[PDB]
Amino acid sequence: SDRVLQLKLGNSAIVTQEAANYCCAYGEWPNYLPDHEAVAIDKPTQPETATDRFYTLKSVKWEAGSTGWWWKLPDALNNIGMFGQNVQHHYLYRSGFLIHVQCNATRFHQGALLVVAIPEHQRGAHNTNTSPGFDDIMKGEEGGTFNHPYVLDDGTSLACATIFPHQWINLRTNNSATIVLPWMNAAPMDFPLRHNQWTLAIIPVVPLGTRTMSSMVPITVSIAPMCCEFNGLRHAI
Amino acid sequence: SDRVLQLKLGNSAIVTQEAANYCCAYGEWPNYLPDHEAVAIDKPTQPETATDRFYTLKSVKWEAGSTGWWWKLPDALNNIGMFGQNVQHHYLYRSGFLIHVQCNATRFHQGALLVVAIPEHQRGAHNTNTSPGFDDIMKGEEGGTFNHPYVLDDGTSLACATIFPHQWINLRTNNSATIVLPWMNAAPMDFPLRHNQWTLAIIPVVPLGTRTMSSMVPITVSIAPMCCEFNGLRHAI
Amino acid sequence: SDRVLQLKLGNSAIVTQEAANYCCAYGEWPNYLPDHEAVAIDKPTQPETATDRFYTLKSVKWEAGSTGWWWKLPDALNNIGMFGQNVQHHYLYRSGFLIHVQCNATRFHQGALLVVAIPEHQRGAHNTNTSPGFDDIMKGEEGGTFNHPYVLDDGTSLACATIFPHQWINLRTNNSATIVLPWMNAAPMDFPLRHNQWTLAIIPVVPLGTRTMSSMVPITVSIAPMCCEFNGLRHAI
Amino acid sequence: NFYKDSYAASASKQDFSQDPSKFTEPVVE
Amino acid sequence: NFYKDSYAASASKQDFSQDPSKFTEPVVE
Amino acid sequence: IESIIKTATDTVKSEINAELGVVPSLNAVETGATSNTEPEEAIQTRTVINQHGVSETLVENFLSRAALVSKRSFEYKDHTSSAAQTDKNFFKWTINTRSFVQLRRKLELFTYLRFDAEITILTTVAVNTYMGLPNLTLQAMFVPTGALTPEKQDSFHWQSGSNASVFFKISDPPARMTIPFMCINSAYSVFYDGFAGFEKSGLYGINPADTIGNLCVRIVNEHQPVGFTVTVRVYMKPKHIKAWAPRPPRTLPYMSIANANYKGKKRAPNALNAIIGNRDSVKTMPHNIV
Amino acid sequence: IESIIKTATDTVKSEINAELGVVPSLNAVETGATSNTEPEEAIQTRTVINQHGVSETLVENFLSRAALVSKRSFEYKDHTSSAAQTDKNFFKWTINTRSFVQLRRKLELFTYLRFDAEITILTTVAVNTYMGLPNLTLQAMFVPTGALTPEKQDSFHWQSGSNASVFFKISDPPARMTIPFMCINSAYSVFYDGFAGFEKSGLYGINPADTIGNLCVRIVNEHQPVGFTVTVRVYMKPKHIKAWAPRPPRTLPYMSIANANYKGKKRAPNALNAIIGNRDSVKTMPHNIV
Amino acid sequence: NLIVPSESSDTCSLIGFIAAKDDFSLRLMRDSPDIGQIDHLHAAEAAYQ
Amino acid sequence: SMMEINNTESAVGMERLKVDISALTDVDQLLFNIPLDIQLDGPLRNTLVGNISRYYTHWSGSLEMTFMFCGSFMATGKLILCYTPPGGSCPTTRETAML
Repeated sequence: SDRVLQLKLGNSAIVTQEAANYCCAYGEWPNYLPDHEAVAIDKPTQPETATDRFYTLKSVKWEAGSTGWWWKLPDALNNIGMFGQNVQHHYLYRSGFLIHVQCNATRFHQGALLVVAIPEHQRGAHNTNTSPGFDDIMKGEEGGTFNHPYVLDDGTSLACATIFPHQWINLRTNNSATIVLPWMNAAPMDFPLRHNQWTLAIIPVVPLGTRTMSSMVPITVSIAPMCCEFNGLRHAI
Repeated sequence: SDRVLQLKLGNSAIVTQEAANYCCAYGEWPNYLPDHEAVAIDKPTQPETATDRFYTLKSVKWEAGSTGWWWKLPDALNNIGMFGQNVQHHYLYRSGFLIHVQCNATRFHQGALLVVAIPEHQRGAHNTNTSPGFDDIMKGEEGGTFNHPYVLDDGTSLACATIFPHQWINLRTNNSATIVLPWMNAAPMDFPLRHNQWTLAIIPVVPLGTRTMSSMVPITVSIAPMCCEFNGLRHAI
Repeated sequence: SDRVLQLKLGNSAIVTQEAANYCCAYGEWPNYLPDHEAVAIDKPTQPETATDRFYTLKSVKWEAGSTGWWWKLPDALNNIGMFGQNVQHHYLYRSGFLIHVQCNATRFHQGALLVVAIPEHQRGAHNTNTSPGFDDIMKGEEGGTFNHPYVLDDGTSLACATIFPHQWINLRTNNSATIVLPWMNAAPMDFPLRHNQWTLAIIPVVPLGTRTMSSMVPITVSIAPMCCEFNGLRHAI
Repeated sequence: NFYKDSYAASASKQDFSQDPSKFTEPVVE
Repeated sequence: NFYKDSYAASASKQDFSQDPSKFTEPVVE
Repeated sequence: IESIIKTATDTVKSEINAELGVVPSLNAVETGATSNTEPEEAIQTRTVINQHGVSETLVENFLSRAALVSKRSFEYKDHTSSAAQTDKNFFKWTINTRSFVQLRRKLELFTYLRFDAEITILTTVAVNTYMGLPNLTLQAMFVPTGALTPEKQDSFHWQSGSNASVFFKISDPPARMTIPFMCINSAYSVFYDGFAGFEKSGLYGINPADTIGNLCVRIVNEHQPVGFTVTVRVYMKPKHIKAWAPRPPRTLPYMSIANANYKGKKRAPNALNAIIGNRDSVKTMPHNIV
Repeated sequence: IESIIKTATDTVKSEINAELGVVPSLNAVETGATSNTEPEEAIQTRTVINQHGVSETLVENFLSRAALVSKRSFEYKDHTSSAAQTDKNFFKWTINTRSFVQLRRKLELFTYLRFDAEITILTTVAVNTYMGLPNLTLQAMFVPTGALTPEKQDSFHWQSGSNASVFFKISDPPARMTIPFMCINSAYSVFYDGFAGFEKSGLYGINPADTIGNLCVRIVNEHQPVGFTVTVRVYMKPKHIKAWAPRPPRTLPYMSIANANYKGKKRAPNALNAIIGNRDSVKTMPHNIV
Repeated sequence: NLIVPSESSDTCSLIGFIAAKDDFSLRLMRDSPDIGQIDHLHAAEAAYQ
Repeated sequence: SMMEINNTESAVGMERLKVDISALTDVDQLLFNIPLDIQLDGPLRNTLVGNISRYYTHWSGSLEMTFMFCGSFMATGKLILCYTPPGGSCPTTRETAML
């Protein structure tokens, strides 16, 4: 009853048959910006079915010495579809996200994934006092790999990362995880090219293991923006 | 009273102080496609302030041996702004247009412009029986020049071209002309890259003449799409 | 809920635990012949529990180079039980059928069966213009094998054979298929020894495959006549 | 139809009743 | 029109509605 | 549930649907049912008021087309010194619908048909020098299966005491008459999985109830000094049509009128092992836009 | 405002008008509007009750004229030793309205047209010595754009299982049948500023929705010993006509049926640089009363 | 990816189906290209004998 | 009714009615594509929707493609089935096709 799920957004749809109950982050659902919280006075564009639809990132190979993967939002979508064109032509954006993470294997495989969405994941670098530069943070669509996922690459702890909106993909139980993210900012709208607000982290807490034949197990991420507004129309940079 | 005019669309606005009464083509105003005339069943995107705004084409120099200029719509806008991005990412479009043509000179200049919007201006070539090719029709943003404007480059007559929605820029009287075009097609929506529906023609019926100093007189075209819908979302070609 | 099923007819019963929803052919259920459609004026015999019961045909071995199997009704039952004795002693018959097809394997096997009941399957022969003879059509209880199942042995297409009352046995999903056939004839009753009205076809659209141990997988057919009437009592031929 | 037989009439092209569910949904539930 | 199709009928020459102002006065005031 | 459909169905607008337990796009083909997934349930739709009439795919309109069923050229001359197999100013035709393949494939989309046959006879003539075309009178006598067919042009079976004849000229409009639904069953058997008699040496696939009868056509005129080639074409229009149990369409070419035997073409399309013509791979797109 | 006009408008009497601020004779052509100056406002009029009906300039009456659209003479003979480009007792015709220029210029006064086509086929025959004119039977089969056209006179596409054929003789009245409004759009595109396909090497100006289909016409008769020249003329009458967005009439002569290419005549009238024939000066009156 | 165990068959099959919905429509009836003939069928001369 | 997506040489008879998928060592790979050209001879011609429509010239309305997976019970997997409106080429990568 909570294991089958169809997520229809736009011209996209995802069915899954081994799901958990999906996660609404902090009990919140995405909405458009109301008038008593609006700041920018020009009329926003709301390209509803053109941008509020699933976008599927490149799959990552799930291996024995995997540390973990991360994508920063909206940086992982700033060059994809009509979401990316609205990002490049406008100054302000505001959206929630519906993240669906896919990973399946056989009933002889084991492994657990912590699929966690981290708000304002300011990263740190290891064994230096120089801050992480622009190319170390803005990885784009491909995302990055965790250097030290045990501390979440910021001196904190992976053990306490369940305070953040998360699910698990335990291969014994399910093969997908779904997190519904609202707008998470101290600001109503934001400049999407210099600020990331959600980091989707996907972490091998229990590694992949089997004794049957070794197929490739990938992990696929489908991200749907939800309730996109855009202000400040200009040329594309 | 009918000489001053402000046309506010989107984040754009045009004031003019020597206008005529503007032209609504065939007595019609642009609207969105109603449900009893809809064909495509998916939900259309209506990027209202992002695309329903004036786009200014390159000015053309208005000279002694000028024959005339033409721009085909939506081909003159298929690469400009968020209108052009919605054109390239979608299969179907539907819009009206608000054409504003600017041309001013001194009170010692003379000349008359026939600013006429021609529906389905199938062109012909001169002194041959080969049809006009793709590069002779799809001139893009720059538009084309009339070869024989006396016959409107199709064997018809310039004299009877006032059956079409038109205005005049008589330099004695006004310096701008405004035509409001509705959706003009036998089809509800259309593929914008292989079919043009309005041709804006601008024609020197009385040529430019003065005996004072010879400044450059240009003619500038600002075109606002109106009530844009887009169906059939896919990748950009 | 639609996967467990018990079919009790007469002194026979079939339980199945991996079923689909069963098929009623053309939305119809078998009945006895009403008075406004009757032709033969003598009183019919209705041997209810003696003939309306499952009869199990010989199992066929399901292999790698299998093309398919067919049984013609009532020819596959004209020599079995009290149905066959009522057929041989009477001139006219009228019945529907409840076909249950059994085929199971492990969860490491794959394969799909098109179990289709074809009305009036007039067969054709290949690469000749001589019609199929009596021994090529009236195979009796053992039934026949498809020569060219891709064209259903009649120049038609296997791809469009889902217009006929059918189910599938996909070994991933189910292990049985059930079709309930009504009386299908242009005539109220019929001579059972010279006319077949339903052909049960069972066809390997996806062949049997596994990489575990190779047991014999058979396919078993249990056919229950339903609502048998018999007119024209005489000696047995 | 001035003929006395009813099969002599023209083609009857006004039968708009359908039932696709006898071919598309022939299942019992 | 004894034919069953409505496009088979004769020419319909009784449409006396005009609107010249959509071509002669296409201005907004 | 049976209902009356005159236009195609409308479309309702839909919204974002993210509900657990409800998977409209997941289906069970193993049940034998066709997918019930709506366009409103798979993608996000608008409201479309659909006005497209469905009246041309009616089985009456799909089948009431006058199609050719018979065609004979026969020499119209003095036949006192001709062969034993020639048509001596007359021919007989056992009426079937299985000789010309456009009407045959269309009727064989169904298992049972109940229709009235509207028969149109179109006679044409050619001079076998040229002196003109005669306005010849023809007799088409309908002989049922069970009666005696004529053996001459001037035989005395042509007097038609009870057989229905039509007398028509070449200069006239074509002769048209309606044959009723003449089966002893409630419907014609387009396909007959059975044998026609009680002995085991009967014909397979030919239900004798399906055959209408014979169509004996002669020229009533006596011969002229010159010869002529008279071609008679018969056209059948089904009407008042009921159809039952639709079938897969025939993909392979027909071999005979007597059976459903199949050879197929030599290469694809419509071959025995390949009905659709081949492409390079399953990820090769043949008409790809460049 | 839309109103119903059955006769031309009346005239009201007027008087001396000497009022400041009111200039009915002064106009603004720059607005794009036609002058609204009345005859009552320019000169001093009388009351005229105008009874002139306006019913002959209706777009139905202006366009419902049966005009020639096709014309083929083809030799009717034995064609076993003829060329590869000849019409061997049959022809095909891709249906257009752009071959004969009276109907073409009249239809091209509009951008969009929605009409039913009433097709009249007029066949005439001439002996190719003289022995008489045969009453030949012709078949005009309507093949849509997408189906297969015949390649012979006696090909088996002529059996017309679903294609609509008409069978008619020369001695009859002309064959007449109505073609419906068959466009996939809501109106035909008389002019199409676009390209027919998704690749850039398509045809300009030819909307594929505008084309009706093919009109395959054969002679059903076999050949006589002598030859004949059979001329088939096709006449189209538009009916139930709606018209949109009127256009300037074409002044230059047409060059092709495929495009709007123009050459003009060599001298005036209807030349490229002079549509109206010249006069001596702008103050020269050509037909002046002496 | 398709992930199978060692005792399952490593190559699996899809069957593709297609139907039309109830907003589907057809018009302008023509002959089908899917059948044709250049000669007579067998025993079609026996109908005249 | 069944599409012949495997309308290739070395697919004989009923091998044409099924598409064989296997395990892959690269991500995001194209498995098959289906030409939606009904009139020209493609995988949609010998269908119930394909044969009845070739008796007609004009058509309209939605279509539905159904795909039944016929592997073992132990076989797991995820696919993405993309319909692309016309105008461009057929999309070869998954980035392009899922838009």
